[PDB]
Amino acid sequence: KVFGRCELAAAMKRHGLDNYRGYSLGNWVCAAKFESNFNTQATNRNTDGSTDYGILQINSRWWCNDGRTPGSRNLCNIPCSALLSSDITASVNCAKKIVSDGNGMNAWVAWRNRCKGTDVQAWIRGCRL
Ligand SMILES: [Cl-]
Ligand SMILES: [Cl-]
Ligand SMILES: [Cl-]
Ligand SMILES: [Cl-]
Ligand SMILES: [Cl-]
Ligand SMILES: [Cl-]
Ligand SMILES: [Cl-]
Ligand code: NA
Repeated sequence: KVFGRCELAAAMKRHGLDNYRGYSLGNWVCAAKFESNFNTQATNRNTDGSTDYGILQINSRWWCNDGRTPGSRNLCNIPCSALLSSDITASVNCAKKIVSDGNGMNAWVAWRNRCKGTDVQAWIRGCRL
């Protein structure tokens, strides 16, 4: 599924991400835009053989099981395929564990490089939330 901007803002709020760990909804929407372009089915292989999955590009190195990332963990206790669903529940639940891990949203390098410090409220501007 390819979400619209306000459609994703609304879904992230419905699953409790708005202001989760102090990160406003615009931060989450901006991170999704630059990680996946709002596409739930996005996958990208890393140089080290791990893969990033879904709207928030969650990495098999630590968070999900894809069966092909040697020495990896599965800390969200989910198959990485669950992160590709039209329903974002599994991605949100896992993202809440990642952002609690100690470095906040810096875990998402695209958030650090393209969202952190910027006018992230623009991402929810006009949305009926
Ligand atoms: Cl957009
Ligand atoms: Cl915001
Ligand atoms: Cl594996
Ligand atoms: Cl594990
Ligand atoms: Cl699995
Ligand atoms: Cl959803
Ligand atoms: Cl933080
Ligand atoms: Na893994």
